[PDB]
Amino acid sequence: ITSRWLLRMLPWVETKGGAYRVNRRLTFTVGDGRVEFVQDGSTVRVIPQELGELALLRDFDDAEVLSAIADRCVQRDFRAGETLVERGTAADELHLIAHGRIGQASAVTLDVLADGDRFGEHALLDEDARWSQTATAETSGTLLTLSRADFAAVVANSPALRSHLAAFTAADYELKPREYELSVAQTILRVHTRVADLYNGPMNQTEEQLRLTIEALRERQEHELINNREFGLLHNADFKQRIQTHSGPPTPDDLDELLCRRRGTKFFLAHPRTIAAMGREFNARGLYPDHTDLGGQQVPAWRGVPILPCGKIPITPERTSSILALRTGEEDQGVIGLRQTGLPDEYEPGLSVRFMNIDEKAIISYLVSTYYSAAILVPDAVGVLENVQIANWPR
Amino acid sequence: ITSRWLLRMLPWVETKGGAYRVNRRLTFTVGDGRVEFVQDGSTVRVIPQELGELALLRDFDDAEVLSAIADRCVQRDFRAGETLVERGTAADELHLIAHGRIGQASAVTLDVLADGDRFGEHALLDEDARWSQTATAETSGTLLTLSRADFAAVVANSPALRSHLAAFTAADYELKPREYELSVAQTILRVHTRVADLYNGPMNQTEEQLRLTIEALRERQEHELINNREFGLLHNADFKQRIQTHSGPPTPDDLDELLCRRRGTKFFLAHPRTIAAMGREFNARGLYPDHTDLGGQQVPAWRGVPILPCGKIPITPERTSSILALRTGEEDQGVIGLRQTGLPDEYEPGLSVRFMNIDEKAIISYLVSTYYSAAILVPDAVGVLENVQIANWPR
Amino acid sequence: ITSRWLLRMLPWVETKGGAYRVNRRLTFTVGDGRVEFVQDGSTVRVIPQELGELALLRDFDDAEVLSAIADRCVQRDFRAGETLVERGTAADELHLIAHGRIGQASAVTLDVLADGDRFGEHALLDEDARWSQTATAETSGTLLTLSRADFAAVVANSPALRSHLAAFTAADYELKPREYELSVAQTILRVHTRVADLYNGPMNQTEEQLRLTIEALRERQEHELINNREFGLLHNADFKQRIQTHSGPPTPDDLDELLCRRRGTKFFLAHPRTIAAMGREFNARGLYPDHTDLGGQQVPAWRGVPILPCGKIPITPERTSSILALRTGEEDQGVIGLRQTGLPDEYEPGLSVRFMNIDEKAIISYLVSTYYSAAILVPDAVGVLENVQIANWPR
Ligand SMILES: [Ca+2]
Ligand SMILES: [Ca+2]
Ligand SMILES: [Ca+2]
Repeated sequence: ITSRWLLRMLPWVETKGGAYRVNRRLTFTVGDGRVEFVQDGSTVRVIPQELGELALLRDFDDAEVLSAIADRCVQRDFRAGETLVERGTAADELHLIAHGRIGQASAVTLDVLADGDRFGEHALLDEDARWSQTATAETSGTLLTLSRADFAAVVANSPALRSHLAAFTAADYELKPREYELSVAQTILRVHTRVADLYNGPMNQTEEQLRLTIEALRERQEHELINNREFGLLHNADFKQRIQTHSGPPTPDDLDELLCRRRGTKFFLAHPRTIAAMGREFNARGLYPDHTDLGGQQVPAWRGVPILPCGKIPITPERTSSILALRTGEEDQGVIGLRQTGLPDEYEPGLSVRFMNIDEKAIISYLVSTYYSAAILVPDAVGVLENVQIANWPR
Repeated sequence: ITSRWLLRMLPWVETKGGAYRVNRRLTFTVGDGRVEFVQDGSTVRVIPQELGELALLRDFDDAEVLSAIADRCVQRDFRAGETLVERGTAADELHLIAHGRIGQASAVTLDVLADGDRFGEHALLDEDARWSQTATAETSGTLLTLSRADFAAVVANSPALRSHLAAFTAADYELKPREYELSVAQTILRVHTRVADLYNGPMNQTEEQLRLTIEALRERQEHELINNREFGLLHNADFKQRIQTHSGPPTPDDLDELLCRRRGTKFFLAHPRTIAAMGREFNARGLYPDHTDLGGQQVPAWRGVPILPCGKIPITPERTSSILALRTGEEDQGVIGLRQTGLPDEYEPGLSVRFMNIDEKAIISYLVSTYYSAAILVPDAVGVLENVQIANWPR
Repeated sequence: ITSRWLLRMLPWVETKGGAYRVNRRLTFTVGDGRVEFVQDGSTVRVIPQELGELALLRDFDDAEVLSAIADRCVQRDFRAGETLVERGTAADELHLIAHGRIGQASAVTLDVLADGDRFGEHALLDEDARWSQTATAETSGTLLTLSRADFAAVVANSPALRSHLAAFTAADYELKPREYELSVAQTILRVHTRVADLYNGPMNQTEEQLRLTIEALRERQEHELINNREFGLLHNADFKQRIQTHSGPPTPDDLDELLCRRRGTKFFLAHPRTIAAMGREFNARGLYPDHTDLGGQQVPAWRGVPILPCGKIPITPERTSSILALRTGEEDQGVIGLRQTGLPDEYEPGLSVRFMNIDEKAIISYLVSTYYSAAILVPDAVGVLENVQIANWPR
């Protein structure tokens, strides 16, 4: 029953056969100290060529072997404040950081590793390796793990790798298409036969129940478009596009930085609590931003970019939310809504209601279905500002 | 997916109420040493008047008693090489041969009994009777059995029979209509709702699955028309029309004999292996038969009668098949296809596809049904050449 | 300059994007003593489920493990008369026969293994295994090999396989699409500038050279359609459809058998020497087959099926050829010719001639290109009669 801004702002394109294909270019250079990954929503995997940045694997350029080694790592997720390794415990895993920041405290907090960093190199070769620093995850993120035993097995598999390891001991174009499959929001509406036979003259309680069902389906559509793992702007956004606040509250400097990272930003999406926090920051700074009109409707904006409320963005127990800056379009590579119309029996252009059966208890069943998905044409189309403290007040 | 010659050659007539009636005349004369039977597909029963050929029942002409005695016999089937009775074992059954040939070897192979023969007469009267010959079934067939105890019970039932038996101890017209009931080929097609909602623009996978279902139904129709027991040309063919090969391979003399037994033969039906064997025999004899055109299609023929391949004719493990010679028509008494059109919801003139229900798992069910049967107006419309050796090669 | 029957008889269909897709159903049942394979032209691979017919692998039904084991076998080809294994040599390989016949002579010729047979079971488990029979390949064919070491490695990889092996020691539907890529026949025509400037009034020697080039390209097209390994009727034909002659000369019984295996055969393709041998056999048998008219052209035929000469079918040094029986069509699943028209610069509907450059020596270069391929919709569309002795004369 709430306002659905993402549904009415994202353009909808018609897929054929319930599938879509997006061609991805992944530019990456070796030697720069950062490992680049391939991300498919929430599932991530290291680029096989990038894997060569590791010294113990430098100058090895057999595509088969690198691909196998890349395939044998395991993805793990860590929450804020969770301890991953502890000082004193023997080291047996190589950790490649894909997202988040992790502060390492030695026996003296050395520094904080971030996206593209590695720790655990020496643990791979010798069995005497011991963790001398404690890594505490300051921010939630992902991390790839390469076990010593698996790499040893791969070494015992390829003779070329043995010889290269024994000898050492003494812009790249990568095309890989991404396939999007239409997800379904489905439900069963059970209407008693009496309610369909009698209550049908001045208003249809069947039609009113169907409208309520459609509204619930649309709310689920928005919640999935925001929070789903395979597709979904919160999770299926490039790791480089996700920024951290300088101080924690959503100061206007953070909004300027969020607008810096991409061209032609269309709008901001944030929780209403987050919008209140941004307004508090604006009042503290003493500036009054203008409001712009979209569709004959006035809306708060920053630098002319409208800020739209979305209640489906989660609020963490620590009262920290996130802000999304995103451009929409097909001619300009942005975010599109994949949706198939022309269904066999449409109550609405995107909907399909079909009579299922009548039970022995005289209850008619209807199947209400809609098919939807989201596509991001280029990586630099959605930026996310994370860990935004929304419970800060002037003191 | 194979060619269906029987479906496209048999004329189809429309039955009313799903039933058909065929009037049968069964001419039979007494005293000629052969017992005539009434055959309804695979179920056979002795004519009550013919039962009088037995000496111990000669001159008894009470219709009630003869009908009762005829009703109290049991039909049994025997395969090739199976031993039915053994020398030394006491005789307690009267056996009337309805089909097949059985060679009797005494203590010296006496002869071979055939259709209409009887053995076990004396076993009926006295209890001292003992089998002095071993009957080995050279060919598969049927056989009626009259037990001594049942006949004794019938004797103890009718006073007239007692007096006639005590005294002895010191062209007929029979009309009996045959009723044909339409059989059904039915199936359930389960199509997922997603496959019906999305995959429907450039080609319908629902329609393609329906076409595959229809093809499977047609294949089952042919297999039943050939091999079914109630109706079906292989089994519902007159015992006099079934011939045995003189040598075992399908020599052209056998085809001439098969064409001799009936007037206006329409075509031959045989397995493709059988057609290859016939071609081998033709090449061995040195004659090259002509080919005739039906429906603008050239086809091998013998004496101008086309020979059509049918893969539904079974091949026995001994590599022996059968050939069918049959005439089709309604104005000329032959073989007709009973089929009812004008169904409530027809995808095809003979078909009926109806939506059944949608399951809780969002699977749509369709019921695909067709109604069919076969009728043989006169006994001399289908002839069968049996035990045709199809694995014979020149040496 | 010769007659090109295959070019003018095969229907040509237009592919989109230079690629075609054929959906294959591979029905196979386990326990019947024959292993079924998947064939892609000349490359063959064992079905993973069929691999379970081996006792030492019976009841193991892990799809991953079976797929891995199937992937780790090696395909080998053997010619007629070549010895593969010898008596006395230690056994270290499991051999699965995919095509051809191999006679095994023990210390006494035991028998002849054929397609779907296996020999070398016990060699897999123990290292004491020794070949006690000599296998001589009577006919050319293929053979899959499974080494003992590879299977042992797979066992050491999967814990489930170890447990199943330790315990033992104490119709299936498989869909897999086939992709056809258009092959190219290309050439460069070098015409001197003087020949293009002067010899152009009454006849164009440039155009005459182009016609000769086109004829050579068409001859190469036919030779590839017949003899190519990836596609090509001689090699890309089902192993079950390939038959062996009963005696060696192409007797009419062999032609009858070749017509038996498939429905609606369109024509025969054979070398003119093979056609002469068939005519000699016909004269010896004393039968004179009729001739039929296609396209207003009379042609020899057998059972009404025209026999077309093709000089591109190889003749072996032993003077043995092969005969092809094949049906053509798209509505009836047969053999189609994949070809793309509408090229950017067409001299002919299927051709493309493009000016390349003019050399410093004043020689104009032209690029003449054509794109073609062959598709076989169903396995039972091409049958091959092999090892046909064509040098047999009456004596
Ligand atoms: Ca790099
Ligand atoms: Ca009689
Ligand atoms: Ca099998």
